[PDB]
Amino acid sequence: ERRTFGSYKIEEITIKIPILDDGIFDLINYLLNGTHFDKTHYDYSHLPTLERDFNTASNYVSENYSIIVEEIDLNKSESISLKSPDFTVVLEYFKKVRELPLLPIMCRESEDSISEDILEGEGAVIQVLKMFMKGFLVHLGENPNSYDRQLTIEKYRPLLISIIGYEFTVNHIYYQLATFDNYPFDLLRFQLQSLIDIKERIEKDGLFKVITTTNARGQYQSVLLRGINGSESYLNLKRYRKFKVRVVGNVDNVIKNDFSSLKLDV
Amino acid sequence: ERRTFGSYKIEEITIKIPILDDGIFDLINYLLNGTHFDKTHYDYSHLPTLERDFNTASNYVSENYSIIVEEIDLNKSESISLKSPDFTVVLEYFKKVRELPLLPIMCRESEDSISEDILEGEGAVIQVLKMFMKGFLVHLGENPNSYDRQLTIEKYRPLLISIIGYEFTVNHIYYQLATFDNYPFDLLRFQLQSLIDIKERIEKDGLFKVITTTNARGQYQSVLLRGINGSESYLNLKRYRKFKVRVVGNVDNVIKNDFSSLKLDV
Amino acid sequence: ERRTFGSYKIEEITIKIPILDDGIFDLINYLLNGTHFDKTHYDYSHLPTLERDFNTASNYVSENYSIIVEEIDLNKSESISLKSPDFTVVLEYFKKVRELPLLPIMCRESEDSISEDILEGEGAVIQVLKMFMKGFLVHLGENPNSYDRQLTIEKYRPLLISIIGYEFTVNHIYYQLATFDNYPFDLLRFQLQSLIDIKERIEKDGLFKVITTTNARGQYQSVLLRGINGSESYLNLKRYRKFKVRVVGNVDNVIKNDFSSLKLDV
Amino acid sequence: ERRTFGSYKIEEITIKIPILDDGIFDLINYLLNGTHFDKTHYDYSHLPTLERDFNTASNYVSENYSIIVEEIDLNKSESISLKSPDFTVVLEYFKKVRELPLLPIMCRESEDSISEDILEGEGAVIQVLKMFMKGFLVHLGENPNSYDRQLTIEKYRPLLISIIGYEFTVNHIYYQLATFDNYPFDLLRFQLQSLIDIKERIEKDGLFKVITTTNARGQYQSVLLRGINGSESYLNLKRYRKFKVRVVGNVDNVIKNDFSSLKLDV
Repeated sequence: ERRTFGSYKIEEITIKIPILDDGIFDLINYLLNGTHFDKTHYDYSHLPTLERDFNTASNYVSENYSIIVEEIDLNKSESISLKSPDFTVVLEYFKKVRELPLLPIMCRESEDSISEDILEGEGAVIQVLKMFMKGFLVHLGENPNSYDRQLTIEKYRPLLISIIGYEFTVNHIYYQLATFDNYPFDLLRFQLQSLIDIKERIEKDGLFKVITTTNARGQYQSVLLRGINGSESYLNLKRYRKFKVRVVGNVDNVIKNDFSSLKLDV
Repeated sequence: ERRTFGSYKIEEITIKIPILDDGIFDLINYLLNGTHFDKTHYDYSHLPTLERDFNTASNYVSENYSIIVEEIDLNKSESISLKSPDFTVVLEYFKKVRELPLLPIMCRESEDSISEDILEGEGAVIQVLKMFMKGFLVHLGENPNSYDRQLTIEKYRPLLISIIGYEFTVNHIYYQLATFDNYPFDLLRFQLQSLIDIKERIEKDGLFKVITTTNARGQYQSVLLRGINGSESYLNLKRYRKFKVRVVGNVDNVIKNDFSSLKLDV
Repeated sequence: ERRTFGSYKIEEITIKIPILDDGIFDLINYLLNGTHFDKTHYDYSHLPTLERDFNTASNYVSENYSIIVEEIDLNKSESISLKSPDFTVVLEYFKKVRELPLLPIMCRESEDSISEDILEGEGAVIQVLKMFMKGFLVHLGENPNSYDRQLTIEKYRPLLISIIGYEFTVNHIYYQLATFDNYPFDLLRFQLQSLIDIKERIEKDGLFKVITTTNARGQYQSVLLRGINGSESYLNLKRYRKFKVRVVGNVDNVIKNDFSSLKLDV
Repeated sequence: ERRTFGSYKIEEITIKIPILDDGIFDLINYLLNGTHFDKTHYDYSHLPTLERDFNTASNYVSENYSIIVEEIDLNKSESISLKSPDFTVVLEYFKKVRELPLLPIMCRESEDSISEDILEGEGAVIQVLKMFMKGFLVHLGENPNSYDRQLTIEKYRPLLISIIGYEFTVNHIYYQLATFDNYPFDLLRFQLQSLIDIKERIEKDGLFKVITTTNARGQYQSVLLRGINGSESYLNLKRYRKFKVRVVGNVDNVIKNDFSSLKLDV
């Protein structure tokens, strides 16, 4: 049941709306367990250390997830969610509700205080997700679709955000890619090339803005990304699911048969 | 937009029930206009005179349909329907309701009184539909499906009925095929072979029974086919439709592009 | 209130749909108590040791059921259910929810470690159910019905599965019988004979497949039987009930009377 | 599709209420057409001239019905209804509403003015219906039912009324039978014998009463029968229908087969 890495899938519904399969839910869940690429749902020549870095990040995410797995009840669905710009995962577990900030880059006054092995773990993680996005876009170019003009990249925004955030906290392409989550596929397929210009000054002084609302019952902090267009965007949650693939097998071994052989009457 | 002759198609719906595309509605409609196989929605080596007999029958059905087309109003949907055993088509036309018995074989006391050219027209028609069913079943054998165990032949019953009716009014396979409209596909795919045994006596004395109910508002005649199992079946209407294929085109000319070529950052 | 062994019954409902009576719910319940054939709801000449093996299996199932009966509360309906391929029963009990795997054949690394008396108990059980199915099919042949073309064998699939599973873990007929749970009655009545052909190679390497879905809240294992058609099928639950027969007695002793005897006026 | 004369049938419905089939709707409809007993839905030794008188009455009713059939439109369901004590039938006919008093005995000041052939026609009719009721009751005695205690004779009241009306206008049994339309079947089956006593005086002075209500929009006449109990009853309409028997045939010719003959594995 393998599939190419960085993939997407397209599903039909009608009473003919299409929907996208992410390639995200599975990646997160695999990273939870430290599963290695060999025993994964996933021809990667131009992907150096794809399994190598992949498994390193799998391991790193595995212990990090275990860090909060310890407190979890045995008894206490799965609706994983992500938040920009520290790129935090969100989980729940019921009887029959926590988070973990995988890549906190908002504020880190421990540049040398944080050990270098941990730093390498994050660097592997970000490399994995970045070239993951690269594979996703090359896959986009590979096999187009009727519905290429029907949906947008909007899912993948925060990952690009984390990309450029690290880049500045160590580009134009990934930046402007993030700039328009509403941007459509076949568009990129046509004009991926010249998307280059703000030039220096709106990002020399912080890539993003932070504003907190004193809602008198809490302090709703919020991040406002800044785009090459010279604009801003609210960062927002996007809870995920994963479609429950049904249990159908395959015709694979069915014995096809001839009919002229049978003495059909005429 | 060609397709193989005698074809079927499989469509998914969910809130994953499959549905069948007949290869019947289109055939009837084509036969209405006398359209020739060249300009039809349809690799036919083992199908002798397929286009030849096909177009002969197209012509014959075209005039026959015109016989009642004349009375039709300009102004006065399409929900074509069929009745066994004289294999009659049923039409309607509204402002914004008739029939024609294509192959009346119940009673014909004009064996030589009916002209031989008309007889040849019907013989071409029945040959066309018979080898049509042959193509349908060979197509069944060709490409199986997950859903081969989910539906039955029930649509095609009356055609087989007409087949054997002509045969007797000039076999075991087509007969027993008709005998169980509820019969499933992949079943036939497995045990098409030995379906041979009633032996002579229930069909020497008429293949079918006729019973009329004096409903005091009419005389509902009805035909009761007799099957190799030694049983009977009510013959019933089955109104047809045809799914309205949407207007989507194709990725056909889309320019796929490379990505390692673009100076992606890493 | 006796009935023939391996029986079935047919019931009408309308606002004229028929329904089947299994001969399964009762068999299971009888086997629960170790009840002997004499004091059962059940002319068995061709059924050697029918009561003998029947009562042996009744005893074996009785202790096996008692094995989990012990934990049951006094206070804590009946909706018995079965699962292939280890052929497990499923029970519940409420105040006003367990199982037992009668014939676990999926994995048994105790071929000589399991005592021979237990093995004989299972062998008696499987013999009982197998010739039970034999009686069911001979009964099918005996008295046909209007509705023989209206339903399928689908209920009895897992039992046949267990049959062939034991056979391989010690045939074509019972195998192919299982292969199409959707297979219709009067069909079998006609073509029971030649249903023989995969030939060796798809079953030399395991009769079935096992696939588990890591649903992130559990590990849904599932079994995928392989059929002579060269295909697969999901194994599925089928919860049972039993119709509550009403309390009507009989005209049995009613005194029929003459009327010409009474001095009717004319 | 024959059945015994004067018959009844019992049908089940549940969400196990039984319903009765009359043997009345059919009799009326047959009498409408003058159909003869040979070509009717109907072992009559104790029924002298059953077909003879039956066909005489069939003829008489046929012309009488034709008397009003003449005015009927071609275009202008069937819900035949009956009224005591002149025992009048009630019909309707729509595009997609009359009556006829078969046996007017309320007032006839033409005792010799009415021709004797017409009189013989009515006498045949009344004999037919009377011994019809006789057959119905002997059939009741013949085959009892679980539901014999669930319904009453109420349908057949007016016919008995006409019987005794003629008798007086030329008994105890048929009289008292009519007296309690609510009377139950198996009751009669037990105590048919001694139902004999008003003695002369309430019927010497008219068997019935007539009362008309001047409803200021019409004159609703009504008849009030008098019973051996010394009581009265309103005479009332009872519109009829007839259940639409479905089109199912028969297993009649099905080939039952052996199973020990087939080389079943064990």
